[PDB]
Amino acid sequence: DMTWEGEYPPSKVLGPIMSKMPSGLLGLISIACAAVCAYSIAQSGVLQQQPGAYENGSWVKWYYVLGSFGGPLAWGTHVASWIQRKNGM
Amino acid sequence: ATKFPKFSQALAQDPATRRIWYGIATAHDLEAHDGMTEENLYQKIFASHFGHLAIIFLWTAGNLFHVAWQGNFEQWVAKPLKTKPIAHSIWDPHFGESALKAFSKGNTYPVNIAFSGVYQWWYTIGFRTNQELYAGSIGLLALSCVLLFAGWLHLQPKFRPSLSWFKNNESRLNHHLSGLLGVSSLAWTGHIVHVAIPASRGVHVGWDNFLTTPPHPAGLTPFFTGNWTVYAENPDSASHVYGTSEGAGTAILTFLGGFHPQTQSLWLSDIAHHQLAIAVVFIIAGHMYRTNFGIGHNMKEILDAHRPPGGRLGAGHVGLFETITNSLHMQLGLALASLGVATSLTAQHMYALTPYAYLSKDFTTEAALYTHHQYIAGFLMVGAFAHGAIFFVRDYDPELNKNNVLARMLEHKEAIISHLSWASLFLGFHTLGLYIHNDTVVAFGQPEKQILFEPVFAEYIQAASGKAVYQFNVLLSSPTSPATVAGNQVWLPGWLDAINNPKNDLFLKIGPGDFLVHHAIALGLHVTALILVKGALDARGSKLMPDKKDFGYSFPCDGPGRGGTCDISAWDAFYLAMFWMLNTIGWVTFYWHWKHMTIWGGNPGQFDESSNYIMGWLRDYLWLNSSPLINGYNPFGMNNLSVWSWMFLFGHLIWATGFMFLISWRGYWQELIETLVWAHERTPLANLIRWRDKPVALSIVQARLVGLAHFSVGYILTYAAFVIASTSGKF
Amino acid sequence: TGFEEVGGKPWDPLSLGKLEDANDTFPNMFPKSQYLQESEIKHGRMCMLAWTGVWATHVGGMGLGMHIPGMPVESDWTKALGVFAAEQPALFGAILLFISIAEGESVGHSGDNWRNMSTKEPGNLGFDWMGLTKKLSEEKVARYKIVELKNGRAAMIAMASLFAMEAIPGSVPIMNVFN
Amino acid sequence: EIGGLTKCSDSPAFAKREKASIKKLEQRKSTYEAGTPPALALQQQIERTEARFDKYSRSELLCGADGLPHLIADGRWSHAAEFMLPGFGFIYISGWIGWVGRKYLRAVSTTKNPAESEIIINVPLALKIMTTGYIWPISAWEELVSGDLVALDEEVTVSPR
Amino acid sequence: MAAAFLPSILVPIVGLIFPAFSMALFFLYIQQDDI
Amino acid sequence: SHTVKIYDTCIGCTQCVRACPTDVLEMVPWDGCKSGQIASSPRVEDCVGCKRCETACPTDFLSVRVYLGAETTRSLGLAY
Amino acid sequence: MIYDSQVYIALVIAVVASVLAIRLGATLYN
Amino acid sequence: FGQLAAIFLWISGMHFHGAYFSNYSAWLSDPIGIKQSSQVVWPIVGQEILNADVGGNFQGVQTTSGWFQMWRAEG
Ligand code: CLA
Ligand code: CLA
Ligand code: CLA
Ligand code: CLA
Ligand code: CLA
Repeated sequence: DMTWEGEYPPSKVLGPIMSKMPSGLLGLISIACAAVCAYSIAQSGVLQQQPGAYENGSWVKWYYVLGSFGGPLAWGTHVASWIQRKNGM
Repeated sequence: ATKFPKFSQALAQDPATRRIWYGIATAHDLEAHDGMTEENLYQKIFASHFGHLAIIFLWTAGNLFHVAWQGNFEQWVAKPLKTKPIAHSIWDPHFGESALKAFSKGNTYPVNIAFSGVYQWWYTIGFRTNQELYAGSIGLLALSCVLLFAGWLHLQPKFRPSLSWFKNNESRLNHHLSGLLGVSSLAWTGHIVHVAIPASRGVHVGWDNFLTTPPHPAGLTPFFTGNWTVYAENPDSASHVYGTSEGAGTAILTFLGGFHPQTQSLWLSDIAHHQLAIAVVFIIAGHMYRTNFGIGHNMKEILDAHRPPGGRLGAGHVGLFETITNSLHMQLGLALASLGVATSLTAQHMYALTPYAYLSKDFTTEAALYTHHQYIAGFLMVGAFAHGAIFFVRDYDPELNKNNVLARMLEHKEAIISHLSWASLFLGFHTLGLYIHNDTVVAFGQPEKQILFEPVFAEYIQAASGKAVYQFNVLLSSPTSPATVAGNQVWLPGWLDAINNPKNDLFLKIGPGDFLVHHAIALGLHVTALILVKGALDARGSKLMPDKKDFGYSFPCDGPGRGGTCDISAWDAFYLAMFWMLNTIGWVTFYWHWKHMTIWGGNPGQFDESSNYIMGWLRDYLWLNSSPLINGYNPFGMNNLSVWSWMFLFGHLIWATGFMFLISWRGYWQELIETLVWAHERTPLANLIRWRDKPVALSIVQARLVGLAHFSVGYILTYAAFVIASTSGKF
Repeated sequence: TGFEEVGGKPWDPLSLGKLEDANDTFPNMFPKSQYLQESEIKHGRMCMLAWTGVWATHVGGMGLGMHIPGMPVESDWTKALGVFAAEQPALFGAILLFISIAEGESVGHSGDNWRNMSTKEPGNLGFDWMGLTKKLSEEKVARYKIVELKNGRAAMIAMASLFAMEAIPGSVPIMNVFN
Repeated sequence: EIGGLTKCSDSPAFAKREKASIKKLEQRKSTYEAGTPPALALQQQIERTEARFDKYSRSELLCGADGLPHLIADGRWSHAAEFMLPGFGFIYISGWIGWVGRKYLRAVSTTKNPAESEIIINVPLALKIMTTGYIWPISAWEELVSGDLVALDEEVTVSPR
Repeated sequence: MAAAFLPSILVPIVGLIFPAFSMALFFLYIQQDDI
Repeated sequence: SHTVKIYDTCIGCTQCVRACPTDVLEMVPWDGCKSGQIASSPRVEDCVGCKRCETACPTDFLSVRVYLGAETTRSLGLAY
Repeated sequence: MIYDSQVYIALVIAVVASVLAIRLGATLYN
Repeated sequence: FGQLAAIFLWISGMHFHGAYFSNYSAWLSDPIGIKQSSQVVWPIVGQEILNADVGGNFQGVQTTSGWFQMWRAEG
């Protein structure tokens, strides 16, 4: 079923949604998830060192925690972008 | 089958005493029994898993009952640094009058002094009275009644689960990550927020008042509004008297780091925020797999797709799903391998990051708990490779696993074994060579000629976590690093105070004596792995026995032909690795105890000089600390260490008795029993009596097992008698 | 050919381009010829820029002193990246992101040149952009590939020469006649 | 002073060990008169103890709090004489012994009875082969490339899997 | 101790009488020629 | 009883039969080897399990295999 | 302070657990 | 005869080590204060500490075979 041969897996290993998505759309989503994660890490760094914004864990923001998990989503969408490009989308 | 064992017709018709012996030791090998189907096999394992769960909760109810009835828990919570915790009372008619007063020193009745640490753990989780410990022992006594009913119930014909229910991997992982792990961690966060952290704050919250007493003054509205910083507002002070309201905070979820300064133990608000974060991660992790609702991963599809396109792993992980789902021995071997790591991690982290109040000041309990869990972890690791070896004989299909990652281990098994042979020989040639070098130059009066390698790699890891004594100035021991700046706002002031305090166990100061013993531990790990890996990889066949899988996991030999084939079975490599396991855990717990007994004794420089050579271990650790133990009784009387001195010699005797079954083999003893059978048949008035099973010598595999069990029990009982009486006798 | 300094045949005294098919023990652990050629062109192209960057920012004699007004001022090239990444962080990242996207795109379209499975010839990054494989003849662009290869090897030795002076201060005596 | 240590020329506990070990030898020498062979032997031991402790002082060795020299083997070349320079000397010698033992085995492997030339060594062939080991890193690289070092997998016996 | 008489009753049962009972029953059970 | 199997690599050398101390093995006529005979184990009820027949067998990984199984009075070699 | 009756209640719940263990043990044996 | 040749070589060594490497002459003058020693150690890697201060202006390994007491009994 999900066994494959050759240099690249087929599109169906991406699930039922990303197997139909273009490689350029998955590539641009990946940069968008990487930039949101890099912004969330950098802004949580400056919230840690701000002397009125770190006490009792006030440096933790929900949108920066949720934004930082674009990191593993940027990894996966750029892997998925490569697989759709090798499969001709 | 008639004539016990009922499950084995072959042993049922054995005429000798071998039938009763082999009927006992094969009673739980349910896959080998006569008439066993796969559906009946899982249902018997499920029901006997309910029986094992009931035995655990009966054992826990007994620990709670005997402490509540015969112990001094209420006197221990009043004065924790002066009271000795009572395990249970002694009723022994063989006791003399002076033994009765030797064991009832501070009490009325003779007692055993508990070294399990249940007093420090029950006090930390909120127990204060004997009535609360009793009600806990009743509830676990009724929980194990329910688990005994459920094992009976799930063997009734309408409640026996189908084989497809037992093979539902996706629904079991989803529930066991969520419900078993994550929900229980969320519920344990519910206990220590509601019960344990008020009890450390001087507030009693029990079943009578927990519905009407909120654990936080803000009371659950900052949770639902997302204002979660309210739960970390004011922690306990640095001058908080533990168990009282004086100096006490109200924060329930902090990230303080380090220890409570009085108990030298973890903050309960840190444990609550730990358990709550562990709860969320596991609840999320239980949303991965595809159950009845369409979303989720299929585990056969993940394994079939993970083949690297470079081809360095050949077919990838295809076939591994059906391999694991149909092999209970591969499932058990994976489970024992993680439990062995989890039990080693338990021992290594409980001494160093003390979780329970006043646990680090109980020196004998800390030595008992480390030695307990490291020996448990050794037994689990040997059993993981043993059931990995049973899998290759009994369950491995070479055609289903064709060119995947499992089959390719057998394909290069000579490269794996001969490189484990290299690393074992390299470690042993140079660790023993450096110890003998340091023995020889110290014996000749020149200790400055010692080869003392400084363990700078592990000292770098301490300095990377903030240890300042090695002056490396790298990550957390450097105030300019971004790891130090980002982190000083959170846990790091508590952590840097704890790691740079030289009177706890958090990253103990190490030197060249710690170098040589870690390379002895690495030697013992590598050789024990080598026997076990060669046991699993050669389980199906070698050049000496190419058809070895036809003979099974355990068999005596293949005879004296082809040079001789003693101990060729994969069972026999378990048997040889058990000696190497006990030696390895021996070298580990010897090192932990001597490094702690010199830190607790106030002379840590005695370990730093004498551990570089073997005579320092013999003279300054074994011979020196034996002195309170072997004077447990003497011609001038006895004290309460007399039970450990008896057990010390009791342990030496069982160990040596094991050597008899280990060195003498069968054909000597079968010939000796034949003359005993003659003497009974020719003796009048004993001729009235006859055996119904013919007396024979124990078989070849059986006395290997019997000699190993005597060797292991005498190993454990000798060191348990020594590690307890030396710490109790000194402190 | 490009073998005129080393005779007239390919030069490989350690036989490092034969290690992958010499024995059977380390399967695809050594790169094949397409990865080795692409890494030779890439190391040479980076060294041709890097030696020019040390030469164009050296402020002493014989090395022409260029400077961009607005950049940080540190003529020591062994510390100039640290003062550029701190004072111009958005420009340092936009250069690195461009290098990142170009480096991943250079193998993201082709295959596994480590296993000789790539579909493009090594060195071709699709950056012709001005002629010249269409303009020049077939032997002229083959001559210019040998030129870029040998100028890349010459600047690689030059960057090894600059790496050796900062580590061992008597490695290159010819670099003392220029001051 | 790498891992919180001190140099042995600047640590008093190393100086105290030198003072105590010479004082133990001088107390034994005091029980003999001047020209005796016990006193002449103990005078040589004092000079050898003194030469050993002064050699360790002037030679980059780091001492701990115990006054004993500790070796640093993380790779740094400021302590290269403790492990890496004796380490190059070992690898050259042990690689020599292994290379000429392998070379003698394959040399006599093509004779009529190769096992008798391993219990009864052909000494002129072995002595000739043994002197070729001084360039063993060159000939091991040449045999690795040419294929003479590593056997093919179809030529090596293995067990059932 | 609260019910201090109880060890004087239960320890001879668990130590002497129950092992005498259980070793006798297992001995009878292993000699049965039927099931 | 123990199990004794004859595999078709037997060359009919009769050495396993000569080694057997309890007369398990005998030579029967065969045509799969040039000696015209194969070993056979009709009397496996008397096999003590000594594997003397496996020691005697010259074929590379033996044509006789003894598989130790259910022990009887005769299989255990008991004179009582 | 545990009372006499509290020890006797625990012994009755224990002897019921002994009956349920024999019932589980007899069912596993079948 | 070969075993007798090895025993006679061993006996001849014990009397040569008594004649050259012992304090037997000093022990004869004072058999209470002087320790019997008939083995001397060469000064190599640190092992000259094994030459005990046996008395009689001599340093060697204390030997316990009873050679001095046998030789004095023989005169
Ligand atoms: C509280 C938040 C929450 C949410 C939003 C979900 C959501 C889900 N769960 Mg999860 N569940 C939760 C908590 C939650 N769960 C917890 C704490 C556990 C113990 C770890 C589980 C144990 C669990 C298992 C074992 C499984 C799920 C599955 C699912 C998925 C079902 C898909 C669907 O549409 O089913 C149809 C609808 C239903 C089945 C009705 C129940 C849906 C609710 C949201 C679950 C109940 C949550 C909570 C106990 C109730 C309080 C929350 C709120 C209503 C007040 C869905 C994503 C299934 C899955 O496929 O995962 C991949 C699955 O097998 N959950
Ligand atoms: C949410 C519902 C739920 C819950 C709570 C359970 C709970 C249990 N089931 Mg499961 N089960 C379920 C649903 C559930 N099941 C479903 C839906 C199926 C069918 C698909 C099954 C099929 C099933 C079978 C066939 C069996 C079980 C068994 C069990 C028991 C496991 C043994 C035990 O007690 O240890 C519980 C252990 C803990 C609570 C602590 C965990 C300790 C580990 C070591 C922690 C280590 C991880 C750590 C957090 C992180 C690692 C540390 C790292 C730093 C290294 C446990 C009671 C077994 C049993 O015993 O039955 C009687 C058994 O045989 N279940
Ligand atoms: C103290 C007792 C003892 C010692 C020293 C050994 C030693 C060894 N065991 Mg054994 N073992 C023992 C007890 C012991 N065992 C017991 C009680 C059992 C249960 C029956 C086993 C069961 C067992 C199994 C199942 C295996 C071993 C293996 C080994 C070898 C491990 C590799 C190694 O460390 O090389 C170092 C060598 C030594 C420690 C011994 C020689 C030391 C020499 C004499 C001195 C070295 C100093 C210096 C370097 C020499 C240079 C001088 C000059 C030549 C220049 C090693 C020879 C394994 C193996 O063969 O792995 C390759 C293996 O699989 N053992
Ligand atoms: C406009 C807003 C903005 C701001 C405020 C920043 C700010 C920052 N960026 Mg960001 N970035 C931006 C826009 C911005 N960037 C944009 C538009 C992009 C493209 C999308 C990026 C992409 C980007 C990347 C890829 C990286 C950054 C990084 C950084 C951090 C630089 C810290 C540093 O240089 O220490 C560097 C350390 C020093 C200068 C000290 C060393 C000095 C010694 C003396 C040198 C000694 C020699 C040395 C040992 C030799 C090493 C050689 C070796 C490196 C090859 C800084 C917080 C870096 C970072 O820290 O990420 C985690 C980083 O890697 N940015
Ligand atoms: C480590 C996991 C990993 C994997 C399996 C991949 C896989 C891929 N990358 Mg990605 N990438 C990664 C990490 C990874 N990348 C990282 C850390 C970066 C820098 C942020 C990138 C930046 C990147 C760019 C710009 C591009 C790719 C592209 C690709 C695809 C084609 C091959 C290539 O050119 O990449 C080469 C990637 C590298 C040389 C860097 C990875 C080296 C890692 C660090 C090795 C160590 C792995 C280690 C065992 C575990 C990782 C730990 C983690 C914390 C880093 C392929 C799907 C191309 C693509 O097709 O996108 C659609 C492409 O254009 N990658």
